[PDB]
Amino acid sequence: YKTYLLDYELSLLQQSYKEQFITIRLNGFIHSEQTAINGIATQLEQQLQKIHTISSGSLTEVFEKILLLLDITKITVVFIFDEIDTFAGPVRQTLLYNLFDMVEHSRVPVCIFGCTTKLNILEYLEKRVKSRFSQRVIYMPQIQNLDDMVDAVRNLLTVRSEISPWVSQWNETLEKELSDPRSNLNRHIRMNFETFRSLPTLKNSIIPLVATSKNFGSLCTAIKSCSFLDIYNKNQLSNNLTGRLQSLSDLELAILISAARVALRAKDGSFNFNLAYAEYEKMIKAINSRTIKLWLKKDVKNVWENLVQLDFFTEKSAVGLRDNATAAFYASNYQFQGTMIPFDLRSYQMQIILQELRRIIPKSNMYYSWTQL
Amino acid sequence: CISLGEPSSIFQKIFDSFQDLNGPTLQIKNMQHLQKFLEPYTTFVVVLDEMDRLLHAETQSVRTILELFLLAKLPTVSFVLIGMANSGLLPQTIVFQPYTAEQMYEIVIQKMSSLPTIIFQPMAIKFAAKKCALRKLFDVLRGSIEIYELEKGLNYIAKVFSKFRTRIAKLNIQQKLILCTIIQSLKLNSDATIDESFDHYIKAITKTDTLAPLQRNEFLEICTILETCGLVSIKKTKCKGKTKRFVDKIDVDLDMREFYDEMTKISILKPFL
Amino acid sequence: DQVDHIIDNIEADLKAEISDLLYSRCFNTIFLLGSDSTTKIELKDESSRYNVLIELTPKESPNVRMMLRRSMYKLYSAADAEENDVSYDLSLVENFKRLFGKDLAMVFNFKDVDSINFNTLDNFIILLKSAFKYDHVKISLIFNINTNLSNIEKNLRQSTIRLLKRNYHKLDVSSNKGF
Amino acid sequence: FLDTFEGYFDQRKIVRTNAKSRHTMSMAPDVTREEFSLVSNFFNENFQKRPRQKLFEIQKKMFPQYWFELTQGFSLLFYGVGSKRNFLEEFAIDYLSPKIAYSQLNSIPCLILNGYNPSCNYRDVFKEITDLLVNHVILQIQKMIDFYKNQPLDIKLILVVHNLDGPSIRKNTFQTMLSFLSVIRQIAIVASTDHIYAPLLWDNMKAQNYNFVFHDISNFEPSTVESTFQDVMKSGAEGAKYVLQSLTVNSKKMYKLLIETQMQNMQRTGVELKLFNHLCAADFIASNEIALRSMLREFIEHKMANITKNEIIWVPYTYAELEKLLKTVL
Amino acid sequence: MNVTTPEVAFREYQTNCLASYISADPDITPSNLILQGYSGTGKTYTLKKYFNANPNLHAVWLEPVELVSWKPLLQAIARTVQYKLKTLYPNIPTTDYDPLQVEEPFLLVKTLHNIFVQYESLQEKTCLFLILDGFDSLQDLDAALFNKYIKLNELLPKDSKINIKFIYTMLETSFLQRYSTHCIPTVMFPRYNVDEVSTILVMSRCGELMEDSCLRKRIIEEDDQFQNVAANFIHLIVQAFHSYTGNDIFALNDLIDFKWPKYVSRITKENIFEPLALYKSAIKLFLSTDDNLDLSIISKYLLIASYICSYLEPRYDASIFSNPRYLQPSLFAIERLLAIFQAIFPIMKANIEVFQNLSELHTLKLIATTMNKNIDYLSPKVRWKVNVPWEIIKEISESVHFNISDYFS
Amino acid sequence: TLNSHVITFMTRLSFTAKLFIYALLNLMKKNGSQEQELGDIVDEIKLLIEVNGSNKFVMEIAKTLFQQGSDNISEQLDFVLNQLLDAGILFKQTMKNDRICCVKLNISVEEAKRAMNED
Ligand SMILES: Nc1ncnc2c1ncn2[C@@H]1O[C@H](COP(=O)(O)OP(=O)(O)OP(=O)(O)O)[C@@H](O)[C@H]1O
Ligand SMILES: [Mg+2]
Ligand SMILES: [Mg+2]
Repeated sequence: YKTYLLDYELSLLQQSYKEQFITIRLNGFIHSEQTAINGIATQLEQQLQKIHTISSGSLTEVFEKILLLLDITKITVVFIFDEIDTFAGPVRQTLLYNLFDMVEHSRVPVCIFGCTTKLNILEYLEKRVKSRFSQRVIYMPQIQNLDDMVDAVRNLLTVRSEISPWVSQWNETLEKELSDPRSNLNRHIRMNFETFRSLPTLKNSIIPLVATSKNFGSLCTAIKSCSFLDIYNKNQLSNNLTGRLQSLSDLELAILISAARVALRAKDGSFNFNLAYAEYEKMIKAINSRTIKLWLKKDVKNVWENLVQLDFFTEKSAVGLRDNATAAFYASNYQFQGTMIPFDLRSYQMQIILQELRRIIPKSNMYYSWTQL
Repeated sequence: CISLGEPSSIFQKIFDSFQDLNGPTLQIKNMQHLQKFLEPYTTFVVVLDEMDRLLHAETQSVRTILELFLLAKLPTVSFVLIGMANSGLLPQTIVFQPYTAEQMYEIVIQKMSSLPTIIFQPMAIKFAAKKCALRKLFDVLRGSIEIYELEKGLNYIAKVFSKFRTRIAKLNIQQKLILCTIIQSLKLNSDATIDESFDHYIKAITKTDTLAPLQRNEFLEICTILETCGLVSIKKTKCKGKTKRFVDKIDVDLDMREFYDEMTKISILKPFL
Repeated sequence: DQVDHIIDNIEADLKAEISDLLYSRCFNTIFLLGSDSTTKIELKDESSRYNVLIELTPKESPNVRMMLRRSMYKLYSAADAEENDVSYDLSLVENFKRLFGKDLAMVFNFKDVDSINFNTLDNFIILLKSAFKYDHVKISLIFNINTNLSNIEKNLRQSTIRLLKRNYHKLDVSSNKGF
Repeated sequence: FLDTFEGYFDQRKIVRTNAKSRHTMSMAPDVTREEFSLVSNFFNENFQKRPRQKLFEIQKKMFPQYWFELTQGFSLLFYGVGSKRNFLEEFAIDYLSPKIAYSQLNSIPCLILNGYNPSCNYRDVFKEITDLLVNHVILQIQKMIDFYKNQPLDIKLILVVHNLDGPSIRKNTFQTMLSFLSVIRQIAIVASTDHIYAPLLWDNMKAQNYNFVFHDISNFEPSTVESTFQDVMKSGAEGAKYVLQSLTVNSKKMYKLLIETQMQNMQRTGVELKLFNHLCAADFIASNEIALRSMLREFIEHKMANITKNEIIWVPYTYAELEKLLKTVL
Repeated sequence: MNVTTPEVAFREYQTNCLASYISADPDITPSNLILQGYSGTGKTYTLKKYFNANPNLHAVWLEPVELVSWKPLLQAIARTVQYKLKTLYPNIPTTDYDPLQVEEPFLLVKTLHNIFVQYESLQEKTCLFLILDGFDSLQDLDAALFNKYIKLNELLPKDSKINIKFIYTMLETSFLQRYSTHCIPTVMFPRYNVDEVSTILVMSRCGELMEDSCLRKRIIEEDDQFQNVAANFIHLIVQAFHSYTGNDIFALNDLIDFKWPKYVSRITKENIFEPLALYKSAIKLFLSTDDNLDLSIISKYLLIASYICSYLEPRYDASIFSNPRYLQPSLFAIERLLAIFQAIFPIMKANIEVFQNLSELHTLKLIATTMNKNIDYLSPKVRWKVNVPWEIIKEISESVHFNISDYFS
Repeated sequence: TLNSHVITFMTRLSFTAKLFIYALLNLMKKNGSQEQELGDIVDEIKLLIEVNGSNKFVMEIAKTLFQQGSDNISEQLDFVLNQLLDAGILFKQTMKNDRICCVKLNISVEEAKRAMNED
């Protein structure tokens, strides 16, 4: 609740003092180093014409006009900076040095409200950038006890206005389930308090629970038994490593089991298609000796490529998704060694060890005897 | 050469400094466009200052110097090249000897010969000429005039060399305790970081039970004083173990002779050294 | 005089055999086993249908973005020379009927398949598969394989082999095909 | 075994550590750059000058035979022991140009390519071909192959590529550029290979377009032109004398005491960190103890006093040539 | 919330979740909606039928997979938004902007702000859904690309008559977990089982199989009867390829078309009413997948010597000529290859013919090296290695009558 | 300003976030490498749950952390992982695998153990 508190303060002041300040919003992910200069001049020409050019020319002439403007009453230039940790680079903080200079030396009232996620934001600044700062770091409070989450949910589902005849009946049902700790609403709140402890996270399930109700009778039923809440929790954990194993056939499970035994008995866990086919072939002849159709080597290629797309076999010493866009361009122009070698000699890694496969497989399956080693 | 934009465009500047502005201004690309202009002509003398910056910071680096050397070696033309670098067709190398004590003293009297009265002493210029062994001598003599005129000889030359153990006495007793633990962690662990130096300083002051400890957030404030004065150098390197990640390492740059002599005079700290 | 007549006769039967298999919601893959990418493919001039032959080289194909930009430049240049600036992407293929009025029949000729990277060629086939929902665009790929049909199969994904197998034919034309 | 495949596995035995030698470049006599060229130019013009001139006259009789192969579309590729720079410039100009211009009735222009120079780009070579004949480079040659097919057979441009084994020619971008031009029956290709892996560069698709003809002409040339492109003389004996000459008077005294102390017992490990401070106590040279870092950071930049703390320093330099340095600084 | 919820097969929970978020009122519509789900889960089918039954919602479809780089993605957003708003309200005179001027993430905010200012003449707030079918399928993908799109609504003016709505359809799972702290209502899509896959293919392929040209020409040479025939072939294909394909829809749809003409021609006047005799007559269409649809003498021997130098140590080579195959091959030298090649060659010096076959061996990608683009064969630091599997090198040595399995035994 | 909000931040976290920090510190006292992979933290968390599985007091939390109190939800093997990364406390290298990905601590080790004992 960082941007939500800042948006409420701007709306409260706009209902009385709408001609005394402007709104200048900035982002750390969208605006880069060079685009941050043009973003300030662009938001200034559109806000000055609304109360009663700047962003004209090259990049050098734009920054020159900004310093000549910021550096009966005045106009407060409220600066809303989002994700300020990206601009606090250890190489140079040009924008952070000029923004803080518009507070102490400059006479124009400039209110900078930075929003970041790093707890140690004081060390990310330079020696001169931190000198111009007032060291005003307001930490956002979190949920401590259990009664803090109950009062927040009650205030989000209580209609304090006479806009529907079912308002008086809905407030009695919500207050009855919340005051009783043995109800179903208090159980889901306590479960999310020790697992997530986030208000927007728990709000993702209350919204579809009310919209799916057809009438008032269906709303009071779903709010008392919480039947729809259990379905939402199962869907969120249906496409992970556990839900993907139940959607596999008999051959897709035999390949992943045989490939797990090779990486487990090895030293570094390296294996390829040739090592996985040797364990699968020795398992079919061992079971039938005590009829499973043994597939040829030309048919396992389609099953091997299907498990890679399903996030199960990761390449050995592979970075994968890059952080920023700089490392993503250099990695695309360089041809990796795994693309030149054939598919039967590519070193892969298992995303799940054999110890975890024995717990998510029931005893009714016939492939349970080959998961102990 | 340093007052240019590109090192490859050095042939165009010579054309603008020789050809008249009333005639047609031609464009010069390289050697083929500059040699044909000096064919009909008149001794063209050029002074290329600081030729060491003409390289492209071995095959492609030595290109502008090798091209300009070949232009002033072939006959049929008349183009001389005199460069002033900084320390069978090879140029005549002349090493400029530095000025000594007797060489710097003659230039002072020769430069100030136009002045009617000389307020300098013959024994004061002899000390500044030997201690500076020409640009360094000018800053010494100029500093003595500004100092003497701000407070209102032989002692005037000694004050310019002293006004421009001291860094330790300018610190507090609390900053000396952390500094003593910084060099101590670098002796029993060689490469150490800021996180490892803070743990060694806390465990070293707990056995003595003197002075209150400080948090990790305020630990960087003391190290910042040593970096501004010139006693602790903090750089950014990597690790050498299994987790070779980017981390901030701490280092020093002081002598061990002066360190084991200033803190021992207070006679209040012994196990911290 | 007889050698030059034989060389001219080699390309004569090669241009007739390729055109006989090119025009007689899938890709028309034609594998040219034993081709050094030195044959000039000439398409027919049928009415109400514009045919464009796009030749892709491994040197001019460094990535996927440059593969689509170079293919759209030759398409817009060939259609304008027969009979307003547009972007060089897949939007030109979709808006080909609204800007010209005739059908589209792109014939891709991948020169030197063994010298190109397989990680880039796989993404180009999947990107061109979305042009089948236009009901007026037909893409025909031509590969000049110089090794074997088994070496070019292991370097592709399962979604690429099954897609091109809907209408793929073999046409071995080496330097000594049957002596 | 010495020859055949048996000689490869017999001459690569596992040599023991104690059986190896420790002879470096310290015992070898040091030479300068002025005396290196005077002797080289003397041995390349007098030693075996008569057998080299007599052998060159024998290969000169093959000049009409080389021209007969270029008229039929067969490109020439000379090889052997030594360089072929003097053999190509004397044949492709003083014999190939007058004979061609007098058989198809100015002279025929010849484009000499410097393959030994690493700075031979592929965009500057094609610029002279278009201006004399009248990837955009590869697409331009393909448009001229079919255009020159209907033209009559008449040699108009001679390509004399020198050294077909340098770093610039061995690149795959430049090779295919020259093979496509060799298919033209109106352009003569005269190359010369020196590396032993010459046929490894071209394959079956490149040999048919090149149509090269091998001609062994081992003239045993010392190769004086291509030898001036690499660092043949390749920590600086003559370079260290110019550093001390530009320094001050007090700077030369600091290096004189370090050399005399290090060269006293070459088995002294060198000069310790605190050992250098003891020399200042007997000779007023430096200021105090904190001034040692001002002179230590300057000597290590010119490569003259390497550090090797197990602070004991030791510069990798023998005492054979170090004794002569004390006489110059004195 | 006034909207119509369509009826989707085996997607009762997924269809109800879309109606709880997507609405015509921006006050009860979230700014972000991720539709995570792997291939063959029905993400596009549950979205097209949801927007076709409700014509009051204006959604913009965009395929990021057709733009490769991220630069054309920013240009396609402003181009499709202006084109959609032009045909929606033709009685409003707006200014056409150049979509090619969007090259930076900041320029996208300025371009979208210059369009929403001329659409304030409306009465109620009209949503603008921007469906991004396949966000993670983009080529140049990074971890900072999704962070620039989830904060686009913050820079937009709150007092606007048209609010943008971003809809992402992810495919993998790890890409979604990287932004789990943003609290985005994600609608997962689980894969179908063996009972839902066959039921989907029946209700989607029966309308095109019984009216095909091959089946109509077979009954005249030899509508309720043709329905059970086409339904039996679909059920027999899934049960015979459930292990080869798994649960993918594209993998099973290709096998049906590849075996449909071969299954119609095997139907006579007696196999129309007896399904037992029809399965036995075409037993070759269910037991296998039917797959999918000249080397020189010196070139054959060069690949044999290259396989030995890449899978054996060179320290013991003076004892034979005078499982390591399961790992990556090793790099050797040119002179080390010609020594073994000359020993295994039957009764030859190294002439230009040997180097000619070796240069052609690298063109077909049969032997790898240390450099891919711009390789130097004359460089002494560039090594050579084999690039063929064991099954390929086994059939080559068998044609020349050479024992290649005894060297590794 | 001189106060440190890192200590009080970990004391107000949920049980899932506090268990990930306690599991990371326990792995450092066994091997001493300052580089624990992601696969070792998952195995160490499950090892602490099965310590007293026969007791009714410990099995009450196993049904929520692995099944969320539902019989239809299978036994699980991401919210608390990305939360500590943006707070400047935990670090994670760029790796496509979720088992061999090393996890390093950015804050001090002395101030991290004080928050676990306060709970
Ligand atoms: N529940 C269903 N009932 C009937 N047909 C379905 C169902 N789900 C999917 N389909 C069919 O599956 C076909 C192919 O699936 P489609 O490509 O649309 O799925 P997707 O999950 O959106 O794909 P992708 O991951 O490639 O984006 C569609 O044409 C659709 O008709
Ligand atoms: Mg925010
Ligand atoms: Mg889809």
